[PDB]
Parts: sequence; C-alpha cells; structure tokens
Amino acid sequence: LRITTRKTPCGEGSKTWDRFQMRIHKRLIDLHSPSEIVKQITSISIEPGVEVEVTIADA
Amino acid sequence: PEKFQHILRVLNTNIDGRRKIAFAITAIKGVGRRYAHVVLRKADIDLTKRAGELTEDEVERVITIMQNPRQYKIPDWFLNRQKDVKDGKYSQVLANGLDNKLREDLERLKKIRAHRGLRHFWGLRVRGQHTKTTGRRGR
Amino acid sequence: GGGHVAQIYAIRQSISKALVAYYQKYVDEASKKEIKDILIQYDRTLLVADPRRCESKKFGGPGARARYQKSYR
Amino acid sequence: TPDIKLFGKWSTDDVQINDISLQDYIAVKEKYAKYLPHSAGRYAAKRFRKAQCPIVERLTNSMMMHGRNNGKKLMTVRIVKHAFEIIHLLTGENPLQVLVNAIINSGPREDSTRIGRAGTVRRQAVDVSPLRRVNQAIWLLCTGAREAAFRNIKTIAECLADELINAAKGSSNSYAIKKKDELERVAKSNR
Amino acid sequence: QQLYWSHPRKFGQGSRSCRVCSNRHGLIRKYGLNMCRQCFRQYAKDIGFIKLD
Amino acid sequence: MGRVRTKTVKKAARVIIEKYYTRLGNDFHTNKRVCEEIAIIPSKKLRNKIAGYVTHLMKRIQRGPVRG
Amino acid sequence: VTVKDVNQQEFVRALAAFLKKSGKLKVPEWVDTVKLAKHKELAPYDENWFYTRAASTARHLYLRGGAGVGSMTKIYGGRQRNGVMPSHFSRGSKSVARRVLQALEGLKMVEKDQDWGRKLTPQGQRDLDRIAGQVAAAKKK
RNA sequence: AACGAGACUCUGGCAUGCUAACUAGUUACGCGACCCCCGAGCGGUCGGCGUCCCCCAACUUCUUAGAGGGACAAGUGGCGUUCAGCCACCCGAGAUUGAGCAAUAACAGGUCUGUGAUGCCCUUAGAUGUCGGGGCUGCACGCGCGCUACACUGACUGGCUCAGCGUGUGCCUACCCUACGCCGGCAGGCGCGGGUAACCCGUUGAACCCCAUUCGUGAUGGGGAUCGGGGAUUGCAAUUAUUCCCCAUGAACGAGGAAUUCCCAGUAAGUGCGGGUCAUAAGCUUGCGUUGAUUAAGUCCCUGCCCUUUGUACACACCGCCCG
Repeated sequence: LRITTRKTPCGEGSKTWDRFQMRIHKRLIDLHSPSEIVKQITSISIEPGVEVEVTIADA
Repeated sequence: PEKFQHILRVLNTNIDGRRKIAFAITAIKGVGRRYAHVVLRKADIDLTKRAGELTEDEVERVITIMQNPRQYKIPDWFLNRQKDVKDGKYSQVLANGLDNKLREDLERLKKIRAHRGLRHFWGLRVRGQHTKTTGRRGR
Repeated sequence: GGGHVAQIYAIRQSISKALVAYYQKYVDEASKKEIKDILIQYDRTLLVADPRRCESKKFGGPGARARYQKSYR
Repeated sequence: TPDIKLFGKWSTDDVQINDISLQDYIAVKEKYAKYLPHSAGRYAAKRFRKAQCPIVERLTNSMMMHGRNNGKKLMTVRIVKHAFEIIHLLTGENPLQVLVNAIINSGPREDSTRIGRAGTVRRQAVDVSPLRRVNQAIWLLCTGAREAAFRNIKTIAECLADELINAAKGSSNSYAIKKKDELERVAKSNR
Repeated sequence: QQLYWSHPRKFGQGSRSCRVCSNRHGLIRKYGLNMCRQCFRQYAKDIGFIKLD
Repeated sequence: MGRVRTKTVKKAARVIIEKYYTRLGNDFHTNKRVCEEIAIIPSKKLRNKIAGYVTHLMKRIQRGPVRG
Repeated sequence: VTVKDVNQQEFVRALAAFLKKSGKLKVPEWVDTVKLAKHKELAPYDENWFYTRAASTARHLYLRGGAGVGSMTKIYGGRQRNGVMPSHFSRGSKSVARRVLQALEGLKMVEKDQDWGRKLTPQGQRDLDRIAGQVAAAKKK
C-alpha cells in the first residue's frame, strides 16, 4: 500500500512529499483431517494480534 | 515518356499536372486528401500516376462522381454537410460555393444576434478559449 | 521479460553456460576449462551478468537525476 | 578468420596504424575485432576504460545526436553497414584503412585554450593528447554528414562515406579537414 | 415554513465530505480514506502506518 | 572510497586483543568467529569490520610493542 | 513443416494470394471508405487489405489459445497522434474484425469452440502447414 | 563525557546451499487426440510444433518469501612517521546502488481559508449562518512552468515482435474492472459471464524500435493553429462551445538575440504505461518499465559554503556605515 502525498500543509516553501507504506503478509497452511479437532486446536494458543480464517473446503 | 500535357485549369482553381492525382485535387476547397482517395476509386481509375496523364474523358467523369456523391453511393456521414440548416438536405460544397455558404452562417448568427455573431464581429475567439495570454498583433 | 534487445543477450548468456554445464557433469575438467578460456577472452557478459538495473526516481525531477527548471525571475 | 571475427564480411587483418603516436588508443584487431559493434554497456567507470572499446563502435556512438536520434543505436548501425559498402564500391580498398586515415588526418597537432589576464581575453597555445585527437576526429567528421543531409535529397549514409574519402585524402571539401586547419591557424598566431 | 431546503447532491465535490468536521477542499477518496491529509500526517504514529521509508 | 575506522571499532578492538590474545590467528575468518563467541556484536556488518582490524593489529603485535 | 520455421513476412504474402484465387472470403461492401482504425489519419494504399488481414488473423490463432473480436483489435492497435496533445495508444476498428472472423467461419477454417473464443478447425490447421512448406519450396529455406 | 557525523532502517546486487508450494512452475512420462512428412522411414515409429490429457508421477533450476551465508581494505605489490591511511592488481559483487532518519541556535518566513486547536476584537434577525441566477475563463499589454513543431536519422500505409510498478464492484449513500456473443465507419449501443483478487480482467498479445510499399527538398503529403456543419456519451442542467467521434477549413513556424537552466552510469535523452484528482475529463504531479550515448576522473576563474590568521568608525551587523 503506497501513499504519496504532500509533507507541507498549505503549500509554501520547497516542494516536498512523503512516501508511507504498509506491508501486508499472507500465507496459508492446507490440512486434510476432521473439521472438529482443527477448529478445536486452531483458535487457541495465539498470543499476538494476527488473524486466522478457517475454510470448509477449497480442494 | 508521356509528354502530352501538364498544368491545366479545372473548376475554380488551377491544378498542376506535376503532382500525383489525389494530392493534386486537394487544392480545390471542400476536398481533402481523405475525400479524394474515395472519389478516385468510385471512378475506378489509377491514383498511381500523375494528374497530367489523365485524359479529358476521364476528368469529365470525376466532377460528376464528385458532385452527386449520394447517387454514386458514397455515404451521407462522409459529406461536409448533413442537413445544412434551413435547406433540408445532405450536401457537398466545393470551392467558390463554400465561401458563399460560410459567409451566410456568419450573417445568420448576427441576424438573430446570438453570442456567436458578437464574438465574430468583435474579432474574438468563438470557442471556449482564454484570450488573456492568447493573441497579440499589440503589446 | 525485457525488451527486444535484452532478450538477445539473455539467450546468448544461457546457451554459452548450457554447453559448459553439459561438459561439467558428464565429461572431464580439461574439456570445459579450454572452452572457458575461449569465451571469457571476448567476455561480453556471456558467463557473467550485469548488476545494473534502474534506479528509483525521487520528486522534483522527471528523471532520477535530472531536475525541473529553476527561475529567479 | 575461424578464431578471430571479421565484421560480418570485412577483414581486420591488413589494417595498420601508420603512426607510432596514435596507436594504443587506436586498435581494432589485436583481439578487439568482433562481428558487430555493440557492448553490454561497460565503456566507462575509469579513465583508461574508454580507450579499450573499438574505433568502429565509438563511431556508431557519436553518430546518434541531437534529440530525436538518441536511444536508437540499432537504426544507427544500419547507416554504418551501408557506409563501408559504399566506400568499397566507390574507391576499392579495405574500407577500414579509409577510416583509419580519416581519423588520423582530422586530429589536431596543436590547440589553443583560454587564460585569464586583466579581465580581457588572452589565449595560449598548448598541445593535445592522442586520446583527445581521436575523440575530436570522431566528433568532427560525424558533424559533416549530419549537417549535409539536413535538407539534401542524399541520405546520411551517402554523405558520410563521401566525408571519409575527403578526410582520408585531404582536399578540404570536408567539414573536418577545414575545421582542423582553423584551430592550427589560431595556434600559430597566439603561441 | 418552507417546501425546500436542498437540491440534488449526488456526485461532485459537495456530496462527499471529509472527516475533519465536514471539511472539503482537499479532495480525498483513496483506498477508503475519507480522511484529511493534514490529520493523516498526525496519524502517522497511529495505526494504519508506521513510517519505514 | 573513504571508510576510515571510527573510535567504537578501535576501542573494542584493543580490548578484545588484550583479554583473548591466545584465541587469535591471523586469518580473517577465524578471528571473526572468535569475536562472535567471546562477545556479541549486535550487527553483522559491524562484526565484519571489528574482525578485520583485530587481524590488522595482530600483524603488528608480532613485531615490536604497540603503544595503545 | 510447422509455421514456426519460416519467415512470417513471407508467410502472409503467399497466404493472402492463396485465398483470393479460391473464391474464398465474402467481403463487406465497405472496403473503399474505411479508415480501418481510430488512430489512423488515412485509408490504406492497398486495395486488397481485407485478404491480407485475414492471413494475419488465422496465423495468430495457430499460436495462441484463440480469442474474440476484442482481442484481435488489441493486437492490431497502435499509436494515436492527437496533434498538439501527447500521443497515446488506442484500439482500432471492431466491425471489420467481426466481418473477418465470420467470413473465415463460413469456410470452416475457424469455428466457435469452448472457452470464450474461436479456434481454428483441423481443416484450417492442415491448410496452414500445407502452404508453410510451399514457402520453403519457393525460395529455399 | 554528551548531541550531530558514523552506527541504524529500507532497497538493489551474489546462492543449482537450506526451507516448500494444483491461488506458482518445470521436467518426465502415461498418453490418447490434432497437424505436416517437414527429416531417417511409409503415413506408423523415432525426431520436430503447440494445445487438450495429465497423475495416486518426479522435482523446486526458473516464479514466490522466509531463515541463513557472503565483502572485511581481506590477500599481494607500491607509498606513508611505516603510524592513521592512500594508489594499483588478483579473487570477485570492490572497500561510494539509491533512499529513509538527522544537532545547537535562529527567522517578526508560510499557514486563524486543515483543525469542535486558540486569545482578543467584530458581526449576529434588515445576519458574515440557506435556495435560484451570474462570476473566479472577462483583454491594446508584461512575465514564469510546460506541451507540440519546424521534416528524408522523416512522414504515411501495411506486416512482424518484446515489458513492468499497480489497480479493480460488495466502498459514501449508489457507485468497479472487463472477457465473450450480437449491431454500427467511429464514438457507441445491446445480450450474457467472472473477479474479496499469484484464483477473473491479464501467459497484462504497449510504444519507440524492427521489416516492406508510397511521397521527394517543395511552407511539400512537413506543421495542425484557426474555423463551419453533423453524430455520440456523462449529468438535474453542457449556452461563454464538459468530454468523445466524422467530414471540411489549413495559420504561425524552415532552428531561434541579449541572457539562462539541468545533468556523471542503466545516468542524460528518446518512448509508452499505472496511480493521484475523477458523475464526465490531463498538455499537471507522483511512480514504473523499455531503447540507451558524448564528455569528465579536474579546479577555485566565476557563484557559494566550511576552517584558521588579520583589519574595522560595523552589531537593525556592508542591503552595513558615512562626507561635502
């Protein structure tokens, strides 16, 4: 995500800008096993603010 | 070879035999290069030779195919004028008639005295354009 | 990838190394050592690669170095 | 021939440098003969690095100038292949020996520069490097063909091959051998 | 009282408003902004971004 | 060019040679790995420097006495 | 031979002539009034441009997986000089390409196959590689 | 001893080492199908061309992103007090690939029209707080940033062939990106389908460039200003022409005074594209690819800056100060 915008409010003086960036990350682990023990063990044992999305099927 | 003739006169403008046929014809007003490469092909003649190599029989046909374009199946959209306005038809206008037609539409827009004719008579730009930094004759 | 030009240098650079690798794996050293001396003599990036790629633009210019005109009056 | 590239048809053997001064900045055949003039884009990151690359390539580089022709090195090579072709039909030589004479005959022997005294223009005569001579001579003759074909029916290829003849045999019908002698005529005066 | 109070605002620079106070002039939409560039800067520290380049 | 060593390098380089004189070789790579184990240098590029100066000192210490 | 082997400048100039002999291609009436793209400033010099373009149509279908009237135009489009404004790319005509592909399909050298695009008939693929060797027979590859 | 410098963060450049992948590929067959004998042979087979078929196949080189390693003036030769360092060379990616962050003290610099930040003053019902219309585009003139041009190293018409950074409806309040089919010269219309996105658009089938015709040194077919008529799209509304398209009209301009700007390697220049603003619309700005030179390896001459010494009637500091 890029945001390239003025560094000066009410533009005056030498023309300057500022690059901000956010880096997202995705990665996924595919399991094939009963849906019970997965949904049991998955939602627990997570310390940080990190999201998880369980899917019924994809393959 | 082919020493027969060169510069000639046709309707209202003198056309040289020096240049290629299509490009030679364009000098006559109301005919652009795009308009001529059509009319030559409806006439079914070469455009790969000079205008001084055309015969009198051939050029007699050219002006007929030109001045009745709808009747030789050149489309209506491909004309200069579609429903002129207050004349009721599709038309194709050529050299000295073009100027006469043009001067009428100027006169008309000062007759009604719209914004148009006033800008014309004052000698200022008709279309949406700035005149603050555009012009000079004066300075 | 690349344009019309840079592709030509890529296909040359690969076929040069391809030939070498075939000798490096199935034939002895002294076969390919010879071939290495020949190519690297007129080296032109046959067995090596440029590290040069485009630099990133910064503001106040249309290029990375070139700048907009400056007026004092 | 099987161990040393020609030019695609033109021998780089039977090619000499007929000065002892300007060789080791003119070379074309020690192993530096190649099928085409092109580089990977290494030509300069040291002062000595400029010298090494061929004379025929240097000629192609300085041929594309003045805005609309920059970054069109392939179009430029078209003009050079016709040049040698026209030179060979027209006079009949190894057409590289033409070019080597054309470069050597166009390089100045003495040159002037500026020196600041009393807030008024005074000039001083000084000498010139062999590397300077080569750079200057390549510049001068390429300006000729560029100039001539700016309103002539003649193509730049034709103009350029004519310009190498009149340089290779001095005759002062070229833009180069004229402009060479102008500099030296100044260098005599203020010295 | 009145039979009108409003007139079509459905597009343009007047039918969107930025979150300073309903400020404008400073046309903004990006990636779901609706957020004013002056205050965006003050939320460089706040979450959405940390400056790294 | 440039790249004249700073004082942060020259301060710790002397210290590391005084108290671990025995562990030193005169090869770059061996003297690197020793500095990695007898201390932690929190950067990687910094580590590659302090080793190289430790090496360059150890050359001279095998001649007459250093005054630092 | 495969059509890959030969030059392609030569390929079209024999394939265009081939079609016009055999009575193939029912042409549109509009062919002498047609700019041919939005980014041109003139009609073609050529008087048999339709025959030439149908050659280039059938060739690309041999290579790639086949695509409709939209994609053919994108392959042909070029640069548009807008005068005083800076140049930009744009796409050409559509209704010409829509007559080309339907005219080919009348001969069954192409056919609307599955996966959103016309693909060239085995009879078509036979005829391409047949004249591909005729190129090598002619000059000498 | 401390702050700045450096160290640091990000980015580029080196991995057939490590980690693992039908929302990424490759190879291998199994193949069966299509194709042409095109080559040995006969058409089969062997070889060649891509696509479907692909797996319970094999692998991770290519693509992707994580953990690690690698470069240190390390080695050698000169030079230096032989110190700190400097120059050349081997290996090779050479000790500088480009950005982010940045001190003390100051300016009567900009911003009360970013701020439900804010003092004081003013105004507050005949309101400086709402609807309708007009204007910010009005021209005898002066200046700045740019765009397009003055042709043959070109224009024009066909043919061939290559890319990357991104972005996209389910959001603001009514709205996205588009394949495919059909109709139209074109702008465009119409019918269906996909895309929460390494999944669909898009194997982004882009330009310059490349290959073949035509024009001929002619203000020419170079240039496309001005201007007439007609057709579409957005919107509640398009007139002082919103934008887009078609035909016609065809100007200045044929390399530019005094002056002046910017730039050292994938850099300058040429050339296209994405994002930003956006109901409709970039000659702007911000990023990205593609083609890719000439010239330098220096100096204090000009302009300016850092350090020391010196002189001063200056300290509102030479734009200062001061005399008849």
